[PDB]
Amino acid sequence: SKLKPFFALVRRTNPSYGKLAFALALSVVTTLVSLLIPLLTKQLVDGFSMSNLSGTQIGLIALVFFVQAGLSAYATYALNYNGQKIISGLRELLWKKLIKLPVSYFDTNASGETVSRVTNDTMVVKELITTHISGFITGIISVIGSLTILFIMNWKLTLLVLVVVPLAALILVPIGRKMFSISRETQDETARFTGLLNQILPEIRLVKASNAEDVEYGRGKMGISSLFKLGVREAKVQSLVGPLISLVLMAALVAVIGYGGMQVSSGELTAGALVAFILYLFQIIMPMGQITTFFTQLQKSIGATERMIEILAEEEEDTVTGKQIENAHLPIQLDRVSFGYKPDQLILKEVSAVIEAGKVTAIVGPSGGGKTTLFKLLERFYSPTAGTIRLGDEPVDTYSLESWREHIGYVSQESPLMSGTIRENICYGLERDVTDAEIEKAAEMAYALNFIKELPNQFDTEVGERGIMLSGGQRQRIAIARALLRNPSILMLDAATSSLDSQSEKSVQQALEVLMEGRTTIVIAHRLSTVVDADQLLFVEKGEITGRGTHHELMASHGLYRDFAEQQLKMN
Amino acid sequence: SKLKPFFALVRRTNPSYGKLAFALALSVVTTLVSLLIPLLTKQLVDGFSMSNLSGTQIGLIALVFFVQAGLSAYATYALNYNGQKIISGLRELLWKKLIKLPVSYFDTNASGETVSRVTNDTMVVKELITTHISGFITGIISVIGSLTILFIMNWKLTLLVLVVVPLAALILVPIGRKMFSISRETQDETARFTGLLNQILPEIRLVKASNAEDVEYGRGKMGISSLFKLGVREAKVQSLVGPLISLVLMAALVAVIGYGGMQVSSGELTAGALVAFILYLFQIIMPMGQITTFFTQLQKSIGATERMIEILAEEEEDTVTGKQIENAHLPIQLDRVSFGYKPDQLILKEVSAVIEAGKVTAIVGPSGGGKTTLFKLLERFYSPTAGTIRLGDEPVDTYSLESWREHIGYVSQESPLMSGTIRENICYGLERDVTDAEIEKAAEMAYALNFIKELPNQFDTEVGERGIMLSGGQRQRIAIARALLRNPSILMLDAATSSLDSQSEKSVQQALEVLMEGRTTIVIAHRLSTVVDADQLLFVEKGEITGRGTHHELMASHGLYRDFAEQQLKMN
Ligand SMILES: CCNc1cc2oc3c/c(=[NH+]\CC)c(C)cc-3c(-c3ccccc3C(=O)OCC)c2cc1C
Ligand SMILES: CCNc1cc2oc3c/c(=[NH+]\CC)c(C)cc-3c(-c3ccccc3C(=O)OCC)c2cc1C
Repeated sequence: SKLKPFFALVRRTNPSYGKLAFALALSVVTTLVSLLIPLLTKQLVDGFSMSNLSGTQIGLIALVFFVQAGLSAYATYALNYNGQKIISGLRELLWKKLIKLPVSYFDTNASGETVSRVTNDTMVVKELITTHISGFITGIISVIGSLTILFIMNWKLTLLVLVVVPLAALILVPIGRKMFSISRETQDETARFTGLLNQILPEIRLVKASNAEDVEYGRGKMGISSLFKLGVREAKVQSLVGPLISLVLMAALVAVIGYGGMQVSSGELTAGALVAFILYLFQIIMPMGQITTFFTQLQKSIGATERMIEILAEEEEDTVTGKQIENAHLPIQLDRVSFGYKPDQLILKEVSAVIEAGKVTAIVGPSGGGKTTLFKLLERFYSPTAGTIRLGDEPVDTYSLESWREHIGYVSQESPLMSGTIRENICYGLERDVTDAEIEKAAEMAYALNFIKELPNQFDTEVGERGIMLSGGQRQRIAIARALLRNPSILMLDAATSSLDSQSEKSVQQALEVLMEGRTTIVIAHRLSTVVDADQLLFVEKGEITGRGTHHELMASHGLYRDFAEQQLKMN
Repeated sequence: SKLKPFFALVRRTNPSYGKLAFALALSVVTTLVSLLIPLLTKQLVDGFSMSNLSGTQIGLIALVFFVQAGLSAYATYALNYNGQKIISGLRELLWKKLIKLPVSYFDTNASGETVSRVTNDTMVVKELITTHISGFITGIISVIGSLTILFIMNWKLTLLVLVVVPLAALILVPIGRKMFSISRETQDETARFTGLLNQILPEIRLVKASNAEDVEYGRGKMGISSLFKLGVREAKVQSLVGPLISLVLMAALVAVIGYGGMQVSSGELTAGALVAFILYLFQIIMPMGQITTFFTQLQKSIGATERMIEILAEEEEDTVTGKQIENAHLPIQLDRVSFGYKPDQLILKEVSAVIEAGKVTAIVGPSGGGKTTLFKLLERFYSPTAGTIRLGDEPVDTYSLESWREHIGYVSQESPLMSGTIRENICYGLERDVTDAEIEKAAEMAYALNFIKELPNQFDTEVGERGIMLSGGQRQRIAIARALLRNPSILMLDAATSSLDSQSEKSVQQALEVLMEGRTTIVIAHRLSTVVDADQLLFVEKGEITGRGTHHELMASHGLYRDFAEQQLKMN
């Protein structure tokens, strides 16, 4: 069950799989030749001892084996590179699916966290696929072969005591656990004392007023004395362990080395044998813990793998957006409409409205954000849970999500910017038309970007790594230029009367209206200052609509009932 | 030399000198004995080796020296215990004066920092005194003696190559540095890629509106391909270093072991000499990093010492207060009051006020540099600098703060239940009389204390762990009970009345005012339903009282500009 989804998504980066069949095999010989490296080492060492100034043939074969082992270690670069290619392909597919995935996923699952999950969970899978698989294979092969060559290397002479040495060292483990437990006790008491002081200290005011200094100091003294009387036991245990570990670690070593010297070395063990023995020890003890590291990394990477496959299993926007082409220029009306994050838990309910072409329209409702979902519905972002959008025969579903979107267009208010790419930032949402110079006509039709025409002279200047350093007016001018360059004129603007103290807004108001005059557009606002200009208003409630009429009757009934009271709170 | 300032606070508690001398003498004994241990190990090993029936005397001497070394390592407990004692003394003195410090220390130096210093700067001094001093001494002694006995035990032959091997590690080290640098490059590129696409993604709204996600995928592709093309260089350089470092290590080990083999095979170096050699090798290689850790920990801890000695300065607050006793039931005046943290940094300008002996008095005005600081200045938390508090011939400025606080009571809006049982919470300010079963006798009339006065346990209630077992609004009743038990005289209450909706405030106010029927009180009462019972008011304009008079006509005169509308707004 573990490896099935893992391979199911790894196979997506298919074409390099055969390469693995090389590298893994190139790994295996790397291990197997490794298994024989100490042996030749022996044949080299005793080669000097038995035959001083040894012959050329054994030297040549030793050299060719060494270069073979080194070149195989280099060829492990092939494994690492294949892993890197797999990771890059996986992450590229992940990014593609994430970008073209429904925005519906984003607002509910902490996109500022999935952003880091991509990189972290890809790095863990990288670590699984690059060195941990080879690590486990080489570890099992190394331990088995090393133990076998050890058996061959002595008639059950020093391996038995060698293996018994950890059996004797088992005595060390309970004392280490006792150390860990009492150290945790010290940490807990330190935390308790720190918490006691942190709690009792800001009350210095009260305790001083009460003139109860002595009781305060007594509580502190009790705490500190408790800490001291626990640290004393810490010291006792440490003093007892010190010799009890150092002596055993020295005794095991002296026992093994003395038994090797006196007995075995007298009759059987050559120096070239002992060097290969040490090499085998250093080659067996080193990779052994790597199997446990492999197991835990494999578990974690399997979890990351489930996360990734969950991410990829969510694609729907592609076939949805590739639909009938349109030409827009039709008034927009909503019949009974409902919406919610869940099919039966609804944020919007039983709402309907009408918006004639050319007439500017605005939306006002509760400050909690109820109007937001309706706005997103008007610009056809979330598919309506229930209801229909009035058009000619209401075909709103069959239209492409690029086409209708690009004819209707979009602009925003609440500080979207990009850093040091001003002209390309203008060209950001453009259809593929480079428009090298003619965009100047847009730059002058902005009616406010003219004031900032010095920046087009630099044409690229950077204001900050995150872009926000350019003031809100600059971004508003850039946005209105974008809107001009997108379509002749169709617009919706967000959060018009929710910030900027109405001042800079008005400074760019002069820029926008004279360009959007006599054109269908929708505006989101919380205050009446700009919406009462010439605009048809829609009064919204908690997931409900009641306001109908253009300005005056809607005011005199609902504003007199609701909107006047709330807008009087925003006078200051 | 900084050691004299360090010992100046170290010697502030001084029972440790004799135990220090004993412990360090035992420590140097441990060092010398451990230095001579490997010779005894050699003698024991050789006696087991050269003779099959090693005499009981040699083994007995080995055992007795082993027991001596173990017992001396045990005696290092004396050093550790002495260190714990000196730490406890240091921390106890630090607390004893810290709790005595003026409030002006705490309102400027924060609460959490101080306690963090108390724990961490003490722990580092413990690490300095307990282990690291002995560590450095034993390290230098061990390295010198081990090198000497390496010179003498074996000829220069083995030692020269043994030391040249680290000189051969000059081949290893720069490539490790190259690894570290390129790995840091990989980390930086990962951070850059994460930051770029983290900036990109939340604009999903705008880009999907612009349906230009193709450019987005292009940017993602460029970034991801850059990361891949740097990771490939990472992998290449890693695969180059691997075999090189492995080969150098194998060569060093094979060279040293082979040379030893010819030595044994040829003659000076005996097996016991070899085990002594190995033991010395480990014994010298352990503390070489320990001395560096000593140096860095000492460098860190000197700053701790400076912080500690900085703490041990300002004991004046509760030392200057042992002056004079008084009855203190007289009306009070304030003259020429213009105060602040520093003469340059003024928080108040020249003001004067009068408060009577039997009626209610409150202070009202803006928060910023207003009511609050004058309230603290009246409660003697901040010492007088240029103004006078008149209780006669300015006697309060010369009277004891103990007496003044004995004749005063303090209750607060925050009302935090201090740690401990409700018994000590109620009798906190009056430890001088035990009041076993008469604490409650004067608390019944409290119209809101009765809500908890039926408590069956009636004493077992405590803070728990954060003070939530009884409500903060209930802690108001506990505090008023404390006040009625303690103070038969003048009282102050702190209350940001434009907070907590005041719904329960009257529910407790109805009690506190009634039980203070004839006691002078000063309160923060800027809200409407609290100035009503305030009688005389003190109106702050900006760090200044611009009017002194009775409740109603005073707000009538002061609301000609601001008070009326502001207070009608506050009640919302
Ligand atoms: C037998 C060969 N193996 C060892 C021999 C050792 O001898 C040591 C002698 C010393 N001089 C005598 C005072 C001191 C100061 C520390 C020693 C340490 C040591 C150093 C730092 C931290 C812990 C220890 C440690 O584990 O020591 C055990 C008490 C040590 C460690 C090992 C592995
Ligand atoms: C083919 C299986 N995979 C490996 C096999 C390895 O074999 C090694 C043998 C050695 N001697 C025998 C001649 C030495 C000295 C280092 C070795 C390293 C090694 C090299 C540099 C840094 C750390 C290590 C390392 O693994 O040490 C971890 C403690 C090593 C590393 C890997 C991945």
